[PDB]
Amino acid sequence: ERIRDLTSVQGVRENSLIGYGLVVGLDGTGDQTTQTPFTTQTLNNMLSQLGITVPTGTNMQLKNVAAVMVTASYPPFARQGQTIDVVVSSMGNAKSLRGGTLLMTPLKGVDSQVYALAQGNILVGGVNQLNGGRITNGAIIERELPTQFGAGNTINLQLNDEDFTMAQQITDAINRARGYGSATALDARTVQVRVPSGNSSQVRFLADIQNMEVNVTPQDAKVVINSRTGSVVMNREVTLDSCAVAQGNLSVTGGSLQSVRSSANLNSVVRALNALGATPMDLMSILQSMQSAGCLRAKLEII
Amino acid sequence: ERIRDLTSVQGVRENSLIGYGLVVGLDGTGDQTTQTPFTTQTLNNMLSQLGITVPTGTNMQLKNVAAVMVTASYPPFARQGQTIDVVVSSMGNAKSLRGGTLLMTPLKGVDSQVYALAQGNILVGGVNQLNGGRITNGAIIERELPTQFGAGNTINLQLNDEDFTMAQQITDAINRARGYGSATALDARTVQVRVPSGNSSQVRFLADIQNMEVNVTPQDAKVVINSRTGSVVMNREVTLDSCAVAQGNLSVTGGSLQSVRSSANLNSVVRALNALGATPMDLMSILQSMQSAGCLRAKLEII
Amino acid sequence: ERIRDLTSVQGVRENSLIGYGLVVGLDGTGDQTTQTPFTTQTLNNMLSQLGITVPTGTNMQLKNVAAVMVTASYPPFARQGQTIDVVVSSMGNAKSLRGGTLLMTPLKGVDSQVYALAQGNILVGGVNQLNGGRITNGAIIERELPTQFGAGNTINLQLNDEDFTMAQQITDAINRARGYGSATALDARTVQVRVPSGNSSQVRFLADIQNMEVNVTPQDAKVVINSRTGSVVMNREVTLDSCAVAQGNLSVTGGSLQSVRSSANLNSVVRALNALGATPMDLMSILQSMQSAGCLRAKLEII
Amino acid sequence: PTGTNMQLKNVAAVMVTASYPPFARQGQTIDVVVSSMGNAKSLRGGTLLMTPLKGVDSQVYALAQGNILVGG
Amino acid sequence: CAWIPAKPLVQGATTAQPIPGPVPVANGSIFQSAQPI
Amino acid sequence: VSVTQQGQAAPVQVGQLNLTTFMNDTGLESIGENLYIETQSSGAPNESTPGL
Repeated sequence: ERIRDLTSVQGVRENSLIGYGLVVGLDGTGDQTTQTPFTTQTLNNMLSQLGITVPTGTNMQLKNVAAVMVTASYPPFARQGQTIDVVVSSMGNAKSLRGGTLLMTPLKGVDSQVYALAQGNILVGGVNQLNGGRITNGAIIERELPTQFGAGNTINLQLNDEDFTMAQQITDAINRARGYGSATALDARTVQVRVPSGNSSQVRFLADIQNMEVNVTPQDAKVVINSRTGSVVMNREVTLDSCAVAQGNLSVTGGSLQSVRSSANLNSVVRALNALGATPMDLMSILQSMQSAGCLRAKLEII
Repeated sequence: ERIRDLTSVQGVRENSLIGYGLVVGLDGTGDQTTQTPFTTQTLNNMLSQLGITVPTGTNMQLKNVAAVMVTASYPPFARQGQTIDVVVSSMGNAKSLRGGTLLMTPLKGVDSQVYALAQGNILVGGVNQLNGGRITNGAIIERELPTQFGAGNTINLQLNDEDFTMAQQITDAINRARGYGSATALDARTVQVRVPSGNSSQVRFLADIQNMEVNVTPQDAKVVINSRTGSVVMNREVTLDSCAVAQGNLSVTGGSLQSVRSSANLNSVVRALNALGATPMDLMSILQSMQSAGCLRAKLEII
Repeated sequence: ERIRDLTSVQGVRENSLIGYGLVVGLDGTGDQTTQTPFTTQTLNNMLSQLGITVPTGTNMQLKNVAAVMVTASYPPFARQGQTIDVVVSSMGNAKSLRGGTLLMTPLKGVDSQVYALAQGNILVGGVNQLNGGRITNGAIIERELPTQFGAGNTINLQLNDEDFTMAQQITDAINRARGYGSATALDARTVQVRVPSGNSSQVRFLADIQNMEVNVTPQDAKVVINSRTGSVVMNREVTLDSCAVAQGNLSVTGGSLQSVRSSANLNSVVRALNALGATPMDLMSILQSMQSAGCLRAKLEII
Repeated sequence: PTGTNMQLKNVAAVMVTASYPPFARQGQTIDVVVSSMGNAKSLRGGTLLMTPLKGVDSQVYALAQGNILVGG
Repeated sequence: CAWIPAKPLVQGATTAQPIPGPVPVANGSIFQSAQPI
Repeated sequence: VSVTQQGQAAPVQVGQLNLTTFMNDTGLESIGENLYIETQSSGAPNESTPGL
């Protein structure tokens, strides 16, 4: 059950759907409608569609209606009649969408075609975000996408992370499990697999391939630094080289220059860095300086 | 597993993608839209695309919408349908993006072509940055880049750091592992490797090469000084020469002139510099003066 | 491993790259944009490139955008696809760049050609500088420089410090290690080395030469005085001549005239100068007066 | 545009001085001194942009760019 | 009178074409200087 | 708001000055310099064209 966790099947992908709607039933926490003319304009549009023509010159000050944007994911092999979850986000000067209801909303694709219709009740946590909510099974699929699955005798497994070693390992595992020339590698990210012609046979082949177990070879050493959240993460391949480190208000537990020993595994690296007595914000600067000097034998990525 | 940590494969590189978008669902912490006309202009553009035409003369004062810039990395051998992480950064006078949602955003390359589409929910730490966030698997790849991998019988390993000794060591290791004329050195940074013609064979060759172990020869002595963060880092090759040092409010633990002994290894250097009793900010000036005089037998780099 | 620390190889040099960019995602600590018109002008340029045309007459008051200058180093034998670190510095009236993101920035050379593209997240220490930051692997190399390495049978080792004795020592070491006429001296700074024609052979020759050990002969006596930082550094070759010294508020530990004995080594000099009981700021004037008189048998350099 | 008010706070105009060593060769690096020229308060964490270093004959002999170290 | 040929005050060509720059040297430096005067 | 331009024989419309009406006017909070902030006792500012 590792191949399904390391790769994705070519043609089996997700799309993004967007749409505009109105959320009603709020407890006076909707749009002001004086700074958001589109709310009243679209409410008048809906009323006109339903058979009510409000005169153009009239002041409408609503409190229970909010103009919202609805986002959804079009799943692979989606069929009409199926339901998907949607996210509803306020667009202007609304205060809360706690007990609102989303009216009929057409969800358009990139090609500006309706692929789903959204309508349901919003669930809002209520420190919690008030202007955003989620509706489970809130949209019904209305259009279906053609696909080439089942045509041809080749399917590509696309690795989540590029690696020649992992691509070769997956290819060798498939060849060890299902014949000599069952899988070949095209690059560091794509493995081409030969499958029998048809739909059911390819589904069977993919079902056998997906749950296969592949031992993950060691990746590249990498230290991920998030300055916006104040976090540091080091994987198991990080090593250290011996060198001296000095930083403000940090001293030997003594002098301001502290030795850092040569470290081979991650436990040694953690011990050496904890001997410094550094706050993670200080550890960020220490790690960047050590990468500049050359002690840190890892790829420092700031995210 | 050291060659993969010391070099990069020619043609296996990452690109940078940029785009503009709108983030909705904020709790009154969005753009003021009076000092940022582009937010309202692009919201009107989106509404017009969706079928709603707000009259040109109208005052729109939103609070839950922020105009943002989205940045992403195009991975090597990227295939359409694959997902990548994106970074979302506010552009003007917005207060927070804590619970926002990124709408459909096309990510352009340097050639101003769409290579990915971004849409998802932002994660913001919440001392923490409020105007910046990250969306994991927030963008789907839409375009693929042609490449020459698998063509020809030559591939170049490019060292992260230039070194004739390390280039020769990598060449000798490859020749010791995979035949006489398997690898040759072109300069201090590039090692040319002969591979069989084809795609699968080159993937196999790179998989064997990448995890090979190479003993790292000693680099150049280097002292990295970061005055903006107040840090000093010295690698294992730094030595010291005997000389006298004087600085304000520093004295023998006595006279203001303190002797610094000749030091061969890093432990001796650390001991000699800690005998001075110098704060790291004082140590920066001391090290610069010693480099000017000639005691410091290392390359002093200010970063 | 001393020749690599004493010399540099001809043609193996570093260049400097500069560029202009915008940093977004700040927490209200960006440019005021009223005193920095170029920030808004370049933001409008970027938006126009992305497809958004903000009308010329409009007031844009941003808070999360700062105009920055990006500096980088082009390494020797740089290849496209490789990543380098960049420094990001604010240009006008910005308050902080703590959690900012650098957008697509072309790094130009002296010839005003793009050699790299910079984009990433800034790391700022946070007494610490707030308007300056560093991005590790923040720029990808896009252009490559032609070079003459591997052509001809001559390569010049350039000493960091000019010295006839050190040049002769390096020449003699190379001749002792790799044949009779392998290296010759051209001046006090340059040593010419004969290498076989080709690329791999010269890399092998330089790999053998670089890690060679050379005993450093004694340099010129030198006393470095930094009045801006208040430091004095004396190397091991400094000697003293016997003479009397008088200075304000300094007396025999008695009379204001104190004898300074003739000193041969550095320990004797340090002892004689510490017997004076002089503050380093007083020691600066004392040393300058002694150099004028002739007691100080060293070169006094003010840095 | 020529008519515009620019009031900066993070930029200082500076003069850079350096020593050309004996037998200097292109590609070699030297130390430089950076000194403020008018009404600036500090250069503690500044960065020097691309600066051509001229000789007495008004010819470029070096290019200066780096991070300044100030005692403080 | 106005048809009599005359020599203008500013004789010769009134424009100059830029000369293409010298070929850069293969030394590993971006800075390339024209032949100094 | 209309502005006359030289040569042009017709005023050019620039913008509408809208007046804000409150349902409880006494409950506004006086900031000082001739300005009032909305208050929970004087909520819902209604922006309307003057005269209606």
